[PDB]
Amino acid sequence: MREIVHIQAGQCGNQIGAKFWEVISDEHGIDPTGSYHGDSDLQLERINVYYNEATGNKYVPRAILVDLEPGTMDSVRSGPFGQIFRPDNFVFGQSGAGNNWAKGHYTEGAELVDSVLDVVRKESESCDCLQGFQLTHSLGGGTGSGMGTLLISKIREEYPDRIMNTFSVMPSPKVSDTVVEPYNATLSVHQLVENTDETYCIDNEALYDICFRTLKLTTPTYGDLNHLVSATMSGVTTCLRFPGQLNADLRKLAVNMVPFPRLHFFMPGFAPLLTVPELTQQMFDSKNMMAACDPRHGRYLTVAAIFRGRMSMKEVDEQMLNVQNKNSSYFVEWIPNNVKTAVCDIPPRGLKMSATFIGNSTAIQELFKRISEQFTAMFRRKAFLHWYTGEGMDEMEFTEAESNMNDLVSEYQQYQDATAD
Amino acid sequence: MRECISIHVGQAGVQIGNACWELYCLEHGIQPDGQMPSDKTIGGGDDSFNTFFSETGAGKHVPRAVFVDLEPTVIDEVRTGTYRQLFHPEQLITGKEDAANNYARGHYTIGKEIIDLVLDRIRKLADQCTGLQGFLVFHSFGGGTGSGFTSLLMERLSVDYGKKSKLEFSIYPAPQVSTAVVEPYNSILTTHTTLEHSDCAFMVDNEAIYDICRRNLDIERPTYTNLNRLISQIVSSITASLRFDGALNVDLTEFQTNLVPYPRIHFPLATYAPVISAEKAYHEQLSVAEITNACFEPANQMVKCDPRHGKYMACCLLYRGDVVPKDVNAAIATIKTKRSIQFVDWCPTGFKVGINYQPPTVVPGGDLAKVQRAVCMLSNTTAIAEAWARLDHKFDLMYAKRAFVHWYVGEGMEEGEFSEAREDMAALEKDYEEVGVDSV
Amino acid sequence: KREHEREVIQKAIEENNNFIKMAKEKLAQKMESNKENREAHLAAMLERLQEKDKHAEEVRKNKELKE
Ligand SMILES: Nc1nc2c(ncn2[C@@H]2O[C@H](COP(=O)(O)OP(=O)(O)OP(=O)(O)O)[C@@H](O)[C@H]2O)c(=O)[nH]1
Ligand SMILES: Nc1nc2c(ncn2[C@@H]2O[C@H](COP(=O)(O)OP(=O)(O)O)[C@@H](O)[C@H]2O)c(=O)[nH]1
Ligand SMILES: COC(=O)Nc1nc2ccc(C(=O)c3cccs3)cc2[nH]1
Ligand SMILES: [Ca+2]
Ligand SMILES: [Mg+2]
Repeated sequence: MREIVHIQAGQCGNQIGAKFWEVISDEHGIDPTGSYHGDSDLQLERINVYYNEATGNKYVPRAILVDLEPGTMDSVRSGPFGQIFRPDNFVFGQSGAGNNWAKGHYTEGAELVDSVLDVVRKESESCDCLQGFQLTHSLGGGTGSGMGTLLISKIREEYPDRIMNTFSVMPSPKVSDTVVEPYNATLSVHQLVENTDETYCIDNEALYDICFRTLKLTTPTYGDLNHLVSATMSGVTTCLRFPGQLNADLRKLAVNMVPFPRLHFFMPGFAPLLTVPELTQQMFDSKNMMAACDPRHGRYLTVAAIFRGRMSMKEVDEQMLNVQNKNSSYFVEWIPNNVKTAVCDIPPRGLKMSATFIGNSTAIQELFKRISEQFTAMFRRKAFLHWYTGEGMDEMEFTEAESNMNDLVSEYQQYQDATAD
Repeated sequence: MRECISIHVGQAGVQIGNACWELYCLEHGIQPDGQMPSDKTIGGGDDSFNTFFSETGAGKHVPRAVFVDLEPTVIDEVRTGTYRQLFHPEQLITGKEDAANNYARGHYTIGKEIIDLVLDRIRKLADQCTGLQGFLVFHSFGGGTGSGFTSLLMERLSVDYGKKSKLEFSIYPAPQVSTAVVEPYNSILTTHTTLEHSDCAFMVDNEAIYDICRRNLDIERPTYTNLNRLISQIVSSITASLRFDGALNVDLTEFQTNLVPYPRIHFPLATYAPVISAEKAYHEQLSVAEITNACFEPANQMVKCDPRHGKYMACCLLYRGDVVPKDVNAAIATIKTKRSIQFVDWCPTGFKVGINYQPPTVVPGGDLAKVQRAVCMLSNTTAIAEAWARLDHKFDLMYAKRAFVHWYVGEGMEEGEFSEAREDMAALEKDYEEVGVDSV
Repeated sequence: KREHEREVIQKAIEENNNFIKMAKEKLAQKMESNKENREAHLAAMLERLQEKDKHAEEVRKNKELKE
């Protein structure tokens, strides 16, 4: 088979994690009991990617639920599809990280991380051929950010030849008042740039701006923000869960998307928020990006787009050709044929056709510049720095994470300015 | 005797193998269970179709073939498909994890784990041959298995089978039907590595096949299914001389003598005609002259290039069906005085001609019209080097920035293998340029 | 002429054997070079992860020598 082991950490990680499993359980036609009641065998063809077959007639998410506070655990257990998760795969602390990255990475999380790895190892060894891991978490908090990146480092120690993808939620003042978040984000990025294959930059700033200005929702809830996230995560895993044009595991997908090891931060997009020309134009539009960046402020290294629904395959080919032609300047010339397309016959629930966009753009530097700005504005005053030195951290570790993300930005700028000649 | 063993590597290789062996079975009257009613010598024989098929005591006719992939889902469809009874389980070999479009994984990391088993299974086919002629290797340039594992296999086959002939059917990458970006890397690497171990290689440009399916068969958006059925017809035309008999039949090895003037110059350009739909073939006979002339229309080539802007070193015509020499000769005479056909000065200009009397077959529910006569031209043209030039350029663009290289280095490769492979390709392009310069 | 006949077929045997030999050697050298590189690459990766573990215990230790 081709297993993915799913891991969700912290509050944000667990609720977008629960949303992901709700949406794809619906698509694959299994109910909260874990029983299949669908209509197409295409729902079960690659059911093994995210589910274990269990007791007679029962499918159980290969998912591991982690948090330093027991609160969200009950929330998931109480939420829809709460009874589909394997009880033993619930691993929780009493502690509560309190938005302290150090507590997640070095102290509280470090004490809990072993029992997490125990559940990982149990799921992994039951795997016919594990293709990799995915982590849902935020970078602004303490558990999902600090312990999540600790978990990544530990997993890569036992599984150094497995693919590690993250869906990382980026902190924004428009959604969270918490002042210390640019510290937690910069510290986490410092880890993600070294130890992951793909990071989907789910930016709360972009999620907010979409709900507000496009979806016309005054004061949007987390449920509003996460509906976009679940729709996106459903899209980026469509080719893995349904048989189609792609015969591609996580490694092959990363190989054709990541030209440089550090530059693996993707800005995702969705459409709509309809004709194929309309779909295609929207998905390349800055308003439809899940990361607060303007693609026309940089260049695309690689692009992948998934169309879903019954539509003209010929028309998709032509519109993709059209877009690249009219926007030639925004794709790097020294990587030929860097824009790829797939089509799935099975549309998402509610939409008769949609499109999920995965962009590896140098314009993602804008997101890292935003964090760097907010980070540096705290670190000048050493504001709230004693929450980190208290756990045992040194100011140097802050300087290194700052400069490493600065290097990342300059590196994106390097390839943005590069020419064929 | 004179058996040929076919080896199908990776997704492209395997699925093209399906198309070919299905077509072979229809051509020889072999049923999906392997039974062949018209074959009266049970359990064996020295017939022409025995070059590609062995026989069991139960009357089953078995392809002299091995299917190999580092991932199981493509070959699994063969194991459960219409022709699953045709193949013995040990002919179908799969690993669990593919090469992820990475040459290094195909040639080293993943490939080395299965290469011994593959050679063992091939050895078991060879041991049943009374006069093995050589191998036919089907693979893509762009896949990690098609590139990496194939070159590993070709290297090992040279060691285990000396100078025994090895022919390739290689799929040249086209963006229209590919979702990979690193294929120029894999292409240059396998070509460099395989060059010394291949006696003759037939490149099939996916874009050429894609265009032909769109323009000639009116297929809106061709699939692998559409391409492979067309490719199988070209492969059939080329191997037909090995699988059928006939007075006017000329063996592929005899054409090969003409096609390869120097060891490295072993890439013939294939052109096939007629490719026509049922709708258009109704009430429209395609004469020998008409299909022969279509061989010099560049739109019908298996590889995108312009022979009219290059030089010929060989020209072969492989006919099948209702065709007699008189008509061939007349058609050729016309073409020679109306076409842009120019040979290098060190090679004779005559066209070598072969005719198999058994007419082309079509797969049920296919797109191709059933015709009374077809022809495949095999020419050695300097223009084929254009395909190298396009590929090498895409390589250069990415390699200058070392794009995607870390994936290869991470699996054990060095940058020195890249530059060395690229330099071989530069020398190859120069070789094709040098053979076209007039003598002193 | 007979001696020349023998020398021709002997040369043909010598060349075929030499081709087989050099192919076998060059391949064995390539697989060996690749095996070393890949191992060195993975070894370097693990060693980096091991400094981070060493760093993490110097962090937790620093926290106890804080009180
Ligand atoms: N003509 C044709 N081309 C194919 C077919 N399948 C794949 N290809 C081409 O092959 C290239 C990709 O290589 P694959 O053969 O799919 O990969 P592989 O050999 O299985 O190696 P892996 O990376 O391990 O999967 C692309 O250029 C495809 O267009 C096919 O059935 N017919
Ligand atoms: N989009 C989204 N963001 C969230 C959600 N929950 C928390 N966040 C964000 O995550 C950050 C806080 O991280 P949190 O999950 O509370 O930290 P932790 O539980 O201690 O690991 C803040 O910037 C929040 O805006 C959610 O359900 N959806
Ligand atoms: C859980 O981690 C991911 O799903 N990684 C991932 N990386 C991907 C890259 C591309 C695609 C995809 O669907 C494509 C569309 C057109 C060509 S590839 C899908 C991908 N999924
Ligand atoms: Ca017989
Ligand atoms: Mg494959």
